[PDB]
Formats: sequence, structure tokens, C-alpha cells
Amino acid sequence: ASSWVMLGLLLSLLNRLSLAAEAYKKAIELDPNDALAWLLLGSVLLLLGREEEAEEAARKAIELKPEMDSARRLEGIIELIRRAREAAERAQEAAERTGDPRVRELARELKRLAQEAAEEVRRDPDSKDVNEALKLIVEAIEAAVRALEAAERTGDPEVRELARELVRLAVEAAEEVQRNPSSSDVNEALKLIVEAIDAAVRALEAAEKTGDPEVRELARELVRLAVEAAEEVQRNPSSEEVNEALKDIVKAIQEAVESL
Amino acid sequence: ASSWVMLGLLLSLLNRLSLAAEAYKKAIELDPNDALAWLLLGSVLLLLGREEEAEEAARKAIELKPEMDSARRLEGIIELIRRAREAAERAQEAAERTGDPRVRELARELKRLAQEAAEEVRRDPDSKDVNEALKLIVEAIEAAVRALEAAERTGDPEVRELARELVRLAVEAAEEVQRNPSSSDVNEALKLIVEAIDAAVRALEAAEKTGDPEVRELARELVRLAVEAAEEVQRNPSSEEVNEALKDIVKAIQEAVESL
Amino acid sequence: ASSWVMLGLLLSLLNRLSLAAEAYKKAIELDPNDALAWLLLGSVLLLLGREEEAEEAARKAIELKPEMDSARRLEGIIELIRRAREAAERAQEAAERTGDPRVRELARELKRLAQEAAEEVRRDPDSKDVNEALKLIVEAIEAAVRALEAAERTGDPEVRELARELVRLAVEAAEEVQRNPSSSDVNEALKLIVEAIDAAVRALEAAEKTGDPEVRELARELVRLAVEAAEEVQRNPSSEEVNEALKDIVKAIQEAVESL
Amino acid sequence: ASSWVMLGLLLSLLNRLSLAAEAYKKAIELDPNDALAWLLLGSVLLLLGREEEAEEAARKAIELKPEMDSARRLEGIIELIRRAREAAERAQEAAERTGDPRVRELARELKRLAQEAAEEVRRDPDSKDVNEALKLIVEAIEAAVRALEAAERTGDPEVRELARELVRLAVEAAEEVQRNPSSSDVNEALKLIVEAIDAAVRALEAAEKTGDPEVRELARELVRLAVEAAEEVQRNPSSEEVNEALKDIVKAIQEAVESL
Repeated sequence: ASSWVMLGLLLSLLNRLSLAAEAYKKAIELDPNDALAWLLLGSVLLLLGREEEAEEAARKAIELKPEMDSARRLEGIIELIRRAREAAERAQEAAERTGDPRVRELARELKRLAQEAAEEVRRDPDSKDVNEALKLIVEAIEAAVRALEAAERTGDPEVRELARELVRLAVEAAEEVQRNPSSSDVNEALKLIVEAIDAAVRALEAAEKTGDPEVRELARELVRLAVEAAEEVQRNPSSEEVNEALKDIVKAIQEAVESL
Repeated sequence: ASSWVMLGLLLSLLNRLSLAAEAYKKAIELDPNDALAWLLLGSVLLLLGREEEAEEAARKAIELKPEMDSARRLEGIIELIRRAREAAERAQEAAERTGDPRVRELARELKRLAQEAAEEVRRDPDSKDVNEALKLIVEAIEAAVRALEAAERTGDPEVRELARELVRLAVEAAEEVQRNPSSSDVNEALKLIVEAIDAAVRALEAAEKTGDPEVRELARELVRLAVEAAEEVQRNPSSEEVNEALKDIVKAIQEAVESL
Repeated sequence: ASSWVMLGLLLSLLNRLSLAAEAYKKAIELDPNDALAWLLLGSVLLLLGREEEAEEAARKAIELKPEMDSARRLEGIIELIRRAREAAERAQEAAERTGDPRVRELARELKRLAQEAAEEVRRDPDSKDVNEALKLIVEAIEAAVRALEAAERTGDPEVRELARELVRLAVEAAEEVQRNPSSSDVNEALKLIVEAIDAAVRALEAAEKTGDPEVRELARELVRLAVEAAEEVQRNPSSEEVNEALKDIVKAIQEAVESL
Repeated sequence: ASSWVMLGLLLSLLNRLSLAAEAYKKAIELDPNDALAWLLLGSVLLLLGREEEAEEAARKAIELKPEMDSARRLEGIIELIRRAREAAERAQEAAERTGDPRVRELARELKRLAQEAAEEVRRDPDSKDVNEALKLIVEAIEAAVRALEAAERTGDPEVRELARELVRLAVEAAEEVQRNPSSSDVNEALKLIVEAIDAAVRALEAAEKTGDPEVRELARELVRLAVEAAEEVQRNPSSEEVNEALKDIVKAIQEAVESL
């Protein structure tokens, strides 16, 4: 039973993922009561591109042994990869609807970075470091597609350029955290940045819902100081001063949006 | 049965390819009905230099189980390696017949690059990336030896220098795609470049068959603009503008050669 | 019995430490008389962060087979890691009591370097090279916390700055030996440097116990020439001249402290 | 039987060489008729420093199966390592007898490079590349100790400086081939260089045996042009021109020494 599991692990060490998955399937055929076999089969199938078979293997492993958190780990990993691909295609659709080559190439680079981080987490599934890194990355691309849909609903060139700057800083911070996964400083920087983007999109949505020139100019002012401070903290992540500055800024945006 | 297969895999992980192949042979001796055993034995024997034994193992694996595409994969890999060695010796023979030290050292560097890519695909057989990369490389060296035979059949110094420039850009693009295998931009660049070289050799062959000064000068003009645009796209691969430019150029060469 | 040991080793090769530890536990469940199983389980559990389970596994392996020195090796490794964490928290407490941001960030960087060396020795336990490297590092942080407690007991700004310089050169030499573990030159440099720091802390403690202005100025003079020569030998480790110079200096400090 | 062999291989993959050797010994205890077990045990024991146990394991593997050339391979590897250590201690003794710090540090660097190449071939035993590389290196250190003994027998400062230059270029070429093992150009360069050193030591020995001022000046002239051309070919290894130049020079030295 476990002999073919060892064989599949060995084949996976030699980068022969396909033969590894075949040996895992054969081991499961010998004894389908092996949760580790289904677990490894899903893990290796994730690397091939057959996300559906990997999800089925994860479901089988979870149903066979619920206490196995590692099975739940790659289950959430597959969910996150599907979520990231959905956000990527949504960003592509929004960029195509806008027609701007700038936002189109930015969405393309964002998709490329998401795929790179997905390949990284596929190579190292158990590492909570890159797990949470890609979690921040996927909320980043989600905030990005929310900003894109808000910009499309608005239609003004000013807020269009504002959303362009926001998604630019977003993908820049995402590239930073992808290059440096195990650095808590850029981790906190990314968390603060995505919180700032969430506050910014909420504020601009509320301003567009109101529809007054004064509140629109106020919204442009807060998002402009927000992109300023976000670029500042992205260039200087290890500064608790600028961290508290962004925290104060997002607190002020929240106070303003709940006041209006 | 599978115990010695595991032993051979382990030995192959330790870079002990010879003992790995011996353990694979012993595993096949224990049970010759193991397609995976023959498959791994051929894969590891490819790395030793015994292409004949690897081809025999591939044939045995295919005849035992035809559905195994990975066996067909290294079968085509061995075919491609033999094809590349044949093109390499043909290029060496043509360069020696021409006597030019320039074309001789270019053929030598081309053989070196082909051997490097062959070693790479031997180390990573299952990767369709480097598989198709070496496929483009082998059609590149085939177009190169076709250009060499055409230049030898012509004998003019002008077309000799033209073929020199073509094989120079060919080996440069081949080195580029060998250094960067997983980049679709240089993949498309190499495909476009080899299409351009095919059109160029066809056009110059037709011009030499005609044998008129005006059509010869026209051929020299198209191949000169072709090497210009090929160097341009090789220096700027990520430019869809120059990609479409080369596409238009090869379309014009095809139209001209079918018109004459 | 050994099948699950092989399975755990294979899983550990794939960076699946958790499943590796689970397979090791299952192998021990199959036969608890396997000293190698307990040994590997402790080794892999050290990497997870469960130092207690790793220490228990080391104790089990030692009690099952005392002749196994490798078990004693990671036993001492766990003891050293606990010792280093204790020295790290003591340095943090001393830096917080002093309130100086300089000494606080120095203690933070020292903790970071200690954790990095601990992760390195966890990845490569059997290497006596990094073993003894982290041994010198832990006596370095111990001399550092001794200097911190001496500076806190003194309270003078002069000796405070002196201790700051000593811990600065200490953490610099520790970073050097962590970056270059397999270099006997920096090994001897670190040994000489920690001997110099031990002599310096002993001398300054004796001077503070005496409490005379002349012996205090003499102590400041010896520690100043000591930090001078220590920086010199840290910048030029491969100089037997400066090595003998530091040896003469520490001999003079010992003679003076035993004379007073 | 083979289960413990797999266990030892796995442990060796994790850099646990000691436990790997222990598992190999246990596998041999289970069945001493395993030539592969003795082979792997010797291979791994070579890495520990117990050259005697590795040599005994090699002898056992050869006596059990003579057809195993890989056993003969690490047998010759151990012989070469012992030969290199003997040449290293002979060079150290000669440098100490001469008392020159220059030749002493050169012999020290030569010993360091020999040990580095020995560790490399221990890590990769089956690679004929580094095998033959260290073969050229060991004939290089042998020619070096021959030059040292010749310089000691002569005693003149001129020939002392000449031998210093020869051993300098020798260790430089040896460092080059150690840094670049898989480069046939530096392989041929090293072969030509060691042939030149052999001719030079033979010529200077014959000149010292004759003992005439004119033949001594002639010998100094040939060794000076030899070190000139050797430095030239070491700086430009890929030049067949300088290769043929050194070949002509060594041919002239041979003609002269057989004429006198």
C-alpha cells in the first residue's frame, strides 16, 4: 500500500509530477482508505493544472479524515487559486471594457503576478508564510477589481486616473510581498495598504452615490492623500511612523464616510 | 518488484545514474511486465549517453503499454536528440566544405548549444516547456543546415555572407530561447524567426533557380530587410509591433516567391 | 516498520514536515523500539516549533540507545536553542530596562541572528561546523547579556556606551560567523573576540566593585583599546599579527584583573 | 535486505551521513552478499573522513563483484585522495625546509584547493568530469612537489624563484580547472601546463646534474620562456595558437634535454 505512495513521492522529487500522480492513483487503487495518498495526489495534481481532480482528491481526503488540517490547507489553496483566477478574469474584462492600454497592461501584470504566487504556493503548500502572502494578494486583487467596477460605474476621467494610481500601487505592493514573502514588515505594509484601498473604494463609492461637487472634490482629496501616503509607506515599509500615518489616514476616511 | 524501482529512483536522486540504471535492469529482470520500470530505465539511460539502450527501453515501454504518453514523450525526445545530432554533423560538414572559420565556429557554438539544450531536456523530460523549446531549436538548426546547403549550391560571396548573417541571428535566437525557456514572448519570437528563415531560404533558392540579376538583387533585398527586422525583433521580443512587422515581411516574401 | 520511516523521510524531502512527523509517529506506533524513528521524529519536530516534543523524542532515543551520539547531538542542539532563547529574552529585558533605542534595536537584531542560526542548524543538524558556530554564537549572546547586566548594575553613561560598543562588535562578529560558518579564520576570530569580551566584562565588574576613579579610568582605557583591537581583528580576521595582538591584550587584561 | 539500503540512501539525501553509514552497516549485517550495500557504505564513509573504512568497503565490494567498475571508481578515488594528501604533506615539508613564507602560503593554498576538489569528488563520485579534473590536479601537485625537491637539491636563489613561479602558475591553473571542471578548453590547458612543468623540471634537473654556467643559463632561459608562455596560455586558454606555441616549446625543451 504505502510502497506506491513512496514511489509517487520519489517520482515527485525527480520533477516527474505526472508519473507521481499516476503512482498515487495506483496506491489509492490498492487501498482507498489512505488519506495521505489522496492528500499527496491532490497536492501534486494542483501542480499539473487539473484543479478539478485536485479538488476532488482534497474532498476525498477531508471526508476520509476530517482532522487532517493539511487537507483543508490545500482545499483552501485551491479555493484561493480559483478565486484569484476569477478576480483576474474580472480585471481583464473591466480593463477591456475601459479600453485603456495602461489599465490593460496593469491587469495583465497583475494576472502574471497572481499566477507566479500561485505556482509558488503550489510548490510549497504547507508554508503558512506564502499561504497568508497569497491571501493578502488575493484580497489585493479583489480590492483592485472592486476599484475597477467602481471606476466603470463612475465614468469620470479624474476618478479613472485615481483608480489607475490605486491599482498601480496595489500591484506594486503585491509584487513586493511576492518577492519578499517571509518579511513581516512588508506583510504589515500590505495589510495596511489593502485596508487603505478598501477605505478608498468605500469612500469614492459613497461620494459617487451622493453626487455633489463638494463631496466629490473631498473624495478626490482623500484618495490623493491616500495614494501619496501609500506610495510613501511602500517605499519605506519599515517605518512605524508612516505606518501610524496610514492608520490615522484610514481612520479619518472611515470617520468621514460614516459621517456623510 | 517495485522495491528495486524505488532503489533505482533513490540512486538517481543521488546522481548515481549508472547504479540507477542497473537497479532498473534488475527490477525489470524481477518482473518485465513493469512499463514504469522500462520507462524510468530509458529516461536514466538517456542521461548516460547510451541512446540506443534508451530507445530500446522506450520501445519496450510503448509496446507494453501504448496509452503511456510519457513513454512516447521520451521516445520523441530521443528522436529529436538524434535529429539534432544529425543536423549538427551536417552543419559541421557544410562549414568544413566552405572552409570559412566564421561559419565553422558558428556551427561549433550551435552544436554546443544543441547539446546543452539536450542535456537540459534529459534532466527534465516531462516539461513540455523545454520539450517545445528544443523543438523550435531543432527546426532552427534544420533551417540553418538548409541555408548552409543552399549557400554551398549557390557559391556566391554575397549569398554566403547573407547565409552567415541568417545563421548568426538563428543561433542568437536559439541561445536566447535556451536561456529563457519558460517565456512565451521569446517562444513566439523564435517561431516567427524560424518562419522568416524558412521563407528566406525558399526565396533565395527560387532566385538561384531562376538565375537573373534583377531577381537575384530582389532576393538580396528581401533577405537583407529580413535580417534587419529579425535582429530588431530579437533585440525587442516583447513588441507586438515588430512581431506584426516580421509577419508582414514573411507574408510579402511568400507572395513574391509564389508570384515568381 | 521501516516502511513508514522511509515514508516520513520522503515527506520531509518534499518539505512536508508535518506529514513527516505524523508518519514518524505512526512508525513508532508500529514499533516503539526504533531509535532511528524517535531520532528522526525529534529532528523534524525541531523544525516545526514544538521544541518540547522534539526534546521528548530525543530523550526517548537516548534512553533506548545511549551509544547514538546523533541523538545526543540534537539533544544538545535543543538545549542550545533554549539557552539562546533565554539569552535573547534576557537581552530584551535588559534593553527595555535601559530604555535606549540603540541597545533595543541591537538586541532585536541579535535575536534575529540567533533565530536565523537556529533555523540553519535545524536544517543541518549533523554538521559539526554550524553546531560549533552556533556554540560560539550562544556564548557570544551570553557574554552580551552579562555585559548588559553589568552595565545596568553600573549605571554610568561612559560604561553604558562602552557596553554598547562591545555588544555592537559582538553582534557584528556573530553575523560574520553566521554568514561564513565553514571558515576557520573567522572561527578563531570569534573565539578570540568572545574571550576578549569575557575579559572585558570581568575587568569592568572588578573596577566597579573597587569603585575608585583611577581604576575606573584604567578600566575604561583597557576596554577602549579592547574595542579598538576587536574592530581591527574583525575587519582583518586572517591576520595572525592582530590575532596575537588581541591575545596579548587579553593576557594583559587578565594580569591586571588578577593583580588588582 | 534492500529496505535498509533504501533507508541509508534516504538518510544520505537528508545530509545525515552518519546515520546513513549506520543503516548501510545494518543492511550489510542483514545480508553481506550485497555489493551495492558495501559500495554505498564506502561512498558515504568517504565523506565522513574515515578513509580506512571506505577503502575496506571498496575492497569488499570489489572482491564480492569484480565487474562493478563504480567500486573500482571510488577505489581509485580513495587512492587519489591519499596520494593528494601525501603530496600535500610533502609540499608542506619542503616549504618548511625552505622557510620561505611565500612558498609556505602557496603550499597552504594548494592543500586547501586539493581538499576542496577532494570534497567535490566525494560529493559527486560517479562524474568522470571531476574525476579526471582531480587527476590532472594530483599530477599537478606531484609535479609541484617534484619542483620543490629539485629546488631544495639545487639551493640557488635563481632556480628557487623559478620554482616559485612554476608552482604559482601550477596552483593558478589548478584553481582554474577546479572552478571550471566541465570545460574541455581548460582541461587541455591544464594537460599542456602539467606537461610543460614536467619538461621544465626534467630540464632543470639535467642542468643541475651537468653543472655548467652556460647550460644553467640556457636552462634558466627555457624555464623563463616556459613560465611566460604558461601564464599566457593560462590567461588565454581558448587559443589554439598559444596551445600549439606551448606544444612547440615543450617539444624544444624535450629535444634540448635529450641532446644534452
